[PDB]
Amino acid sequence: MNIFEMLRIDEGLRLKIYKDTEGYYTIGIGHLLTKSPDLNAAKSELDKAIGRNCNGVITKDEAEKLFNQDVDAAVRGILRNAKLKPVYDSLDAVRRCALINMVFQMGETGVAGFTNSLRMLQQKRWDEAAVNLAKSRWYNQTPNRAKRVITTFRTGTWDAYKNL
Repeated sequence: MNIFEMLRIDEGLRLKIYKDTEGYYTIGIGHLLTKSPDLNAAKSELDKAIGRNCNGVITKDEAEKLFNQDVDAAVRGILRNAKLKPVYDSLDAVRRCALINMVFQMGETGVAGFTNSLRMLQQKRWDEAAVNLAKSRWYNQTPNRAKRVITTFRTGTWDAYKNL
């Protein structure tokens, strides 16, 4: 298992514009298009992103391309972030994937907001951090996905995904 397969499980793949759990316009593998309510604003962002007139629909290849960009940008974002970088550097390979997953879902800023949890992960206090991460809107809104990520931080294995 790797970051790509993990995220593909959590986000799914959709070739037509859709609304995410929060009601936002998304496409492909969790690629947010706009927080704007206008389907038209979404279609425009889409065309801008792909470089063609898509009319709200993309191919598998296009979805995967966006996905590669998004994962890359998530990693680079962590590395450039003063709060995130040190945590990432301290983690083992599997746990690093769990942090990337959070950043992909909620943006750098949002994850950087989890001050206490980040501190616990850095200290390698697995059980304590899992308990603290669960006390969040994130967990209450998307509990199955959050649990999977949390188990990953807790155990340092891919068990939560070997099911799926």
